[PDB]
Amino acid sequence: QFDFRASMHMLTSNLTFTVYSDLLAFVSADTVEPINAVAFDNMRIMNEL
Amino acid sequence: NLEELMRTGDYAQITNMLLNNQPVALVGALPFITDSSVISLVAKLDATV
Amino acid sequence: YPSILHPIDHAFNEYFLQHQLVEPLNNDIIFNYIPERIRNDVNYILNMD
Repeated sequence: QFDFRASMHMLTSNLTFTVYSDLLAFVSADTVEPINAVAFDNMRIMNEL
Repeated sequence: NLEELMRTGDYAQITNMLLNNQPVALVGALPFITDSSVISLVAKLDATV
Repeated sequence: YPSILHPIDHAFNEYFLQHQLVEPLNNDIIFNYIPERIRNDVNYILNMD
């Protein structure tokens, strides 16, 4: 049998939010001029210039 | 050093110093405007650039 | 909100409400999402604008 007391619930959630997927789209990403690019040792990747 | 800043493209230090009104000297060959206006100086335009 | 649900339907909807996959998103999470060895390479300039 349907019983109102056993069927009435309060459902809770957030009022509103926005889900995002492309996290890296929030990053501004530049690079140095390749002439000035350095390796792990902090010297230029190519040094013969 | 403005040359180092242009080479590395890393603006964190200058951005922090400008946002915090931290006194600094930006060193490097720079073009400048010549302004003979007393009103412009009283308006403090040199601090707006 | 008030809802009328069968107990089984309530269980399903309550599970959906209580176990959502959305986490809060902020700039720290995005920044950490960037691979660490790219955040430390000075050849790349990363900003959160």
